[PDB]
Amino acid sequence: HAATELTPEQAAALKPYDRIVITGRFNAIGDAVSAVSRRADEEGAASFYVVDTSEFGNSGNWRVVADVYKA
Repeated sequence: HAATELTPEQAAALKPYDRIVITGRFNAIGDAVSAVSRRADEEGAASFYVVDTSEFGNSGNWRVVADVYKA
C-alpha cells in the first residue's frame, strides 16, 4: 500500500490527525512526496497533503512538512 496524494480541495474538507515532516537534500520533489506517501501509509493514513517545502535552516537541504488524513 501507499498513501494517496490529496488535493487542497479534499484536504480543506478534512482535519489531519497528525502531520509528518521529512528532510530531502535536493534530489526531487516526487522523491520527497514518495517518502511522504510511504510514511503516511506507515502511520495508517489513507491520504496526505504537502503543506510546504522549505529550506531546512540553510539552502540545498530543504524539508517537506505534510499533513496526514485517516479513512
